[PDB]
Amino acid sequence: RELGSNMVHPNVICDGCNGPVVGTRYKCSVCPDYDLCSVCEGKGLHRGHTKLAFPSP
Ligand SMILES: [Zn+2]
Ligand SMILES: [Zn+2]
Repeated sequence: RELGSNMVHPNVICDGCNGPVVGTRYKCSVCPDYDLCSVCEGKGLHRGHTKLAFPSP
């Protein structure tokens, strides 16, 4: 796998773990305001809605 981005996405909070979103941001494409950090996405949270991957802010 290619070494991903590693920047903080400012003013984005992970709805999974309430942490910062560092690296890729996974924004749900169905929910109006739902995001996962790559750690929570990796854990399989919010499975059932397609998310969009934003590597960088
Ligand atoms: Zn998280
Ligand atoms: Zn959703």
